Amino acid sequence: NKFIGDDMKMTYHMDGCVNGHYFTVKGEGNGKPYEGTQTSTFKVTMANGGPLAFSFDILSTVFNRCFTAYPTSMPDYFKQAFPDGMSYERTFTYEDGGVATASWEISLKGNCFEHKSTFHGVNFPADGPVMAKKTTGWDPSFEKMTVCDGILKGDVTAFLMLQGGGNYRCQFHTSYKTKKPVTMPPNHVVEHRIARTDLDKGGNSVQLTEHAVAHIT
Amino acid sequence: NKFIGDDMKMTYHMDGCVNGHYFTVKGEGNGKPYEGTQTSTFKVTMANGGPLAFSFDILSTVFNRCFTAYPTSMPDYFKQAFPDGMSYERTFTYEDGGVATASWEISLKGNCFEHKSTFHGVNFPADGPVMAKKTTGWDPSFEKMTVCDGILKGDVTAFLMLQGGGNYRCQFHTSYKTKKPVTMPPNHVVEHRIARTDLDKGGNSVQLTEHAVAHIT
Amino acid sequence: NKFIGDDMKMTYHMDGCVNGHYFTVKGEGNGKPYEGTQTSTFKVTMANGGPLAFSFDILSTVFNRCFTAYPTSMPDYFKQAFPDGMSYERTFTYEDGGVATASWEISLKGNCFEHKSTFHGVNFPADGPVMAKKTTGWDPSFEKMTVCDGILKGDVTAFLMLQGGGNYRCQFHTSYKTKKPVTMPPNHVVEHRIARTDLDKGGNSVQLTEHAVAHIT
Amino acid sequence: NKFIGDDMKMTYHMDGCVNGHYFTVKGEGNGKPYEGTQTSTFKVTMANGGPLAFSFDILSTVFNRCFTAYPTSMPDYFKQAFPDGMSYERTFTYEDGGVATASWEISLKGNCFEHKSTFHGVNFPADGPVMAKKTTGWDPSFEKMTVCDGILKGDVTAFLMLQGGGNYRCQFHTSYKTKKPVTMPPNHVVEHRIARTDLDKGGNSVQLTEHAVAHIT
Repeated sequence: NKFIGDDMKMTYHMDGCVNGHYFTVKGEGNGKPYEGTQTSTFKVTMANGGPLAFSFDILSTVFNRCFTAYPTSMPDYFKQAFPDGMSYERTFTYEDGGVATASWEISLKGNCFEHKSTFHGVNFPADGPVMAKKTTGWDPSFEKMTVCDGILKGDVTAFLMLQGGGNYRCQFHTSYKTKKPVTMPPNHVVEHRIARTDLDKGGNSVQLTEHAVAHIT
Repeated sequence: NKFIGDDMKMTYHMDGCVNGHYFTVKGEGNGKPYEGTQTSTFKVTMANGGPLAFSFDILSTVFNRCFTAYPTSMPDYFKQAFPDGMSYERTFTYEDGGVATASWEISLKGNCFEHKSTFHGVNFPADGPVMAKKTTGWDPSFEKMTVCDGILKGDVTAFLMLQGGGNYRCQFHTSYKTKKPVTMPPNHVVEHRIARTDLDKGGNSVQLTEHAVAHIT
Repeated sequence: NKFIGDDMKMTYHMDGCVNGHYFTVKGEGNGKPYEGTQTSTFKVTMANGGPLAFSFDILSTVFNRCFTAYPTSMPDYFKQAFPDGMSYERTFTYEDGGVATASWEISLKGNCFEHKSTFHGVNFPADGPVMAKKTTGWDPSFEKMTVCDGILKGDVTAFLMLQGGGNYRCQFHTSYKTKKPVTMPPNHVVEHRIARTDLDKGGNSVQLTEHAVAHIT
Repeated sequence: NKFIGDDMKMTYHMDGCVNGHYFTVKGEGNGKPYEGTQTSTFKVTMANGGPLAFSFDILSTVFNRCFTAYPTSMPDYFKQAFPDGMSYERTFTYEDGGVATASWEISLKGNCFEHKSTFHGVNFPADGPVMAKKTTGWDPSFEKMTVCDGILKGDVTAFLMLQGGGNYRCQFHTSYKTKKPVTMPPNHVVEHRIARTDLDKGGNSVQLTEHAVAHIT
């Protein structure tokens, strides 16, 4: 895909609401699509000012499968989708009753990916790890990719690691949709590593890095 | 509660996104809080103009427990919450993988309830009853109300009725939060009846009526 | 149904396994089918002798919808099923990860119902309310009955009450199957009250009483 | 572990019930614990004689993590558990409402593993892929292993492949328990490949082969 280059840039805008707390997020990043790597910086602004009111890890995976190392031969559902574009829809089902839904659209112009997202979380326990900001990051995961009714689906039982060492389970279910039809891949898996680093005391300024590789299974 | 009168008015504003379709909804209604009844009219405006793109029934229950007939003696968690206000958070888990989260805030001034909500739905099958607008309304339900960690929770296995007569299951889980502490009720049940009537071909203009009664169990 | 009389007797046999603990249960009871009431006594024998190793409340609802007061006119799916017989299948999804599946068969001879069941529970936390025997009984419930693919289904979000006053959620999903076709009822609800009383220190000897009424909704 | 040799034998006995159909299974196999491979042959006998009444794939994963290639250094939770023994508990949550629970115990004598299991399935749609025997086998999976409350847990979103090419989702949740404490492993993943081959028309005689490797993640 001549449209996707070796080095790309990214810009992000998110509108969200978590447990009734409204916020917006702005971000910028750079990545190497073929290498499967990317790093970006974000700034969260709570509607009522103030420090980030919940764990940023619930938002991290919302902030682009084009950044996945695929074997050259294998149909790359994500890279093939550009320049037309793609949309994503993800359900996050947490083990303690919190649930979040997120949907986003990605467009491309030149070397720049514009990512516009909406995030909504509800029912997180007021003293749980999300609202109390007790998480440290996601454990490395293996997301199963399958085709269903013409679109690619991703499923993974993810684990958010906690400050003292324990874990908190979250089932992810995602629909990856292309604007135009592309050659479909066979079922496969995407291995991920994502790291979150707070840049300020409040957690409002944060950096994220993801490494992802696709494996023929 | 002198603040809640025999006849009240309502005004609504919703910002939402379903399967990537953005929309806003405006509405107005009237109700009898002590009788447990209310009727309102809504207008949905799709971001891209055009007929309503999905079943309005997924939004109906988002558009106020003050409209519940409670036995005079029983603590009325909802009526007691005013004038301070209340917030609601609901998870809708559909049997076909669609999930929606909704959160809203209700405030009161005089005889007027202002209801401001956010709705987000994802993963609904493109040919399922929601996206294909094949539903007719919710079957009468019995929502169990229980207290958990200081707030009232509502749980119900709801069924959306379909055009040909079949049913489509949806589990509802809701947190009912008050701005200030109120006397808590014992576990109980709220029986509901809700009717949706389209006023235009597109389904963009719709009327809703709900009847609800609380039963000591 | 001349086959179902005003006063009936019951006999029970259960083979089960919970968290690897094998056990069998024997029981006897009496009830008034038209009144919707019944009381029975059980004896649990653990494969390894010893006191009952888990909360009997997980088994209680397994130990007959013929004991439901139905309005004379309404199709009684359960009473109509005899003398041919019925089979039941129930999934219990607990909020802490424990899950139990149960299936049973009921036959009738004269005034006697023979109930033969199988129960299997797994993944209950070793220190949770089930394994630590911290429950007191089920809160009164409203089970929604719907027809799906030719059989009657029952759905309810049940709550097991705990020793200190809290609650523990369990979603029940049941298929009610008849040996021969019967006239189907419209969707409705069955209201229940079930009480468990230990007769010995170990909880191995226990009495259960259920009251159930069907409501046209 | 001197107790686990390069070549081992296996014998199996299962008592089960699926949608009210009782059956028993007997089996024998051979495997290479360190290589992560094993092959066994089974014979299912339905209580009422007759061909196997449901997809054998729901039982396959019930029929031993000692057969996993682990890097020599990494704590092998499963091999360390012998000679004392281990017990397993697994919840299978199918996307169409069917649910199965299974629990089993494995003991060792000499080169022989004895595996005794109980299987119970309910609520599978009468015309679904399980009851209609429309499955072909499990897609290759990546099971996440995490430690929780002192025992190892396995989680995976598995997919059962169907005769025409489609897929059927099943979430697996398993507790792996040792009879005595062992050194715990860090969170990791087990990659699996399992193949089922019918040896008779009815599917009552079947062979299974599994290859599994643990990856440090």
